[PDB]
Amino acid sequence: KPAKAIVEALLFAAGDEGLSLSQIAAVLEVSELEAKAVIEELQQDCRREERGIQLVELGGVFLLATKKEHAPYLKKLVEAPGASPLSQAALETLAIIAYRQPITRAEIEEIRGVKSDKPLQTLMARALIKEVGRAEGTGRPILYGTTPEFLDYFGLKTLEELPPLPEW
Amino acid sequence: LKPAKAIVEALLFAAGDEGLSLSQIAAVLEVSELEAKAVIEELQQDCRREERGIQLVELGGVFLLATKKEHAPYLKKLVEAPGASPLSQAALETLAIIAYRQPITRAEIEEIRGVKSDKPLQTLMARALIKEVGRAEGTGRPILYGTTPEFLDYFGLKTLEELPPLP
Amino acid sequence: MDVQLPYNVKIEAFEGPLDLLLHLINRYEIDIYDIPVAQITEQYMAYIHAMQELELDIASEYLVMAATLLAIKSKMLLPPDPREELTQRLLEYKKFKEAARELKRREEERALLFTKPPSDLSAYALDVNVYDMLGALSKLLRRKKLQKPM
Repeated sequence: KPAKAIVEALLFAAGDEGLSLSQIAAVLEVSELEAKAVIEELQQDCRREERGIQLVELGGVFLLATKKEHAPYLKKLVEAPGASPLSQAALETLAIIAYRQPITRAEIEEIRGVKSDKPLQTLMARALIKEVGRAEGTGRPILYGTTPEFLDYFGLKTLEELPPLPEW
Repeated sequence: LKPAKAIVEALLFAAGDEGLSLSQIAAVLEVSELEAKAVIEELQQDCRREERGIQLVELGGVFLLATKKEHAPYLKKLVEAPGASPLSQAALETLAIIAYRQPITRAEIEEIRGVKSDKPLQTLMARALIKEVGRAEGTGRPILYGTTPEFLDYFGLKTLEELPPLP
Repeated sequence: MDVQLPYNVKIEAFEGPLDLLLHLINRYEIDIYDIPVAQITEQYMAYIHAMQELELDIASEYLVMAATLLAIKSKMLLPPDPREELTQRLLEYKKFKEAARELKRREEERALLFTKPPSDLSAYALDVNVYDMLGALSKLLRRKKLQKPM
């Protein structure tokens, strides 16, 4: 089936957000009824043991997700000291701060498109980030920024010495 | 070999556009890298069926899941935000030069292009496609430029050896 | 001059003098290993002037290249190769012009493969450099956003 392959590609690219039956059917240019057959066949294929992801339905929303049986291996991935998908969430966040400080968790997660609640929490612990103030208003929203212990860690002397971003 | 490949699929899926290195994958499965590779290679074969929408590729020192190219016209229909603009010709010609001649200095680049190359170098640095790889040993101690793993990823390259040969 | 010479491209389309010269060498089927200096100089100057008329941006190197060509031409003609340097320059630049086209195709082919962003593994719960930050951020800004479900 080429329809099944397209649906897998769609749902894969959509990631954690997913897609509605309306969108999938509109993309395939077929009825929602026709599309749903395809989704079911794909969802059935991802129930074989050789597949590490499953197709779930959750609010008229379809998405691919990792199976829960594989949750401990996701633990091993992040625990075993290295370049986990966590470390990269730190860098991603830190990078947005440095080039856009003073900044607040509202403004950051707008850019990242995800709860950066945890990256920030570890960005304080390793001492690379801190408060710089608040926006004196709606919620008194904490304004984050780079420490001088961050300038050191990266071998920088000033903030001026950051590679300029012409496309931003 | 079935549960191992399910695990790698799950791991690569959760790693997304960052991918995983062979050692990272071996470390989770608690096996040798050569054993991890056999699992990955089997997984790749499974994805080659016309029936499958995603494929496992090796770009820039990591493995990652991506869609197949044939499906691109369907995926584009759902794009609101396009992401990064394609490189300017100046950036691209500067980058080709660094790709093939690294490590290389601003001067040598300007010599080949015949125009000042500060702008494109700045562009490439900010896109992490090139980095400083040292200083030359000469009067001015000029910076040397080289390419990054990000450079490999951005151009579908497993390694620099995969570059098309020079005319 | 009195007339408006016919041109497809504005000077902005070129990556400097070598690039312009390679275009002219192509347009007039010039043999690159045996360049008719006078003729090419004539074609080069006429284009530059035309663009200057339009108050366009002539980068610095175009005027330098003009003086270079006028000088090579004088030397060869007046009493008192001188162009092997320039020929070698052109052949070299041409080599990377072509290599950069091959790269451009790969950029495009790569763009057709869609990836997903990482999963948020914060629940399941570092030596880095400035490059690692720039990389993390370029990887982010490369992410295409798909329409969210309603």
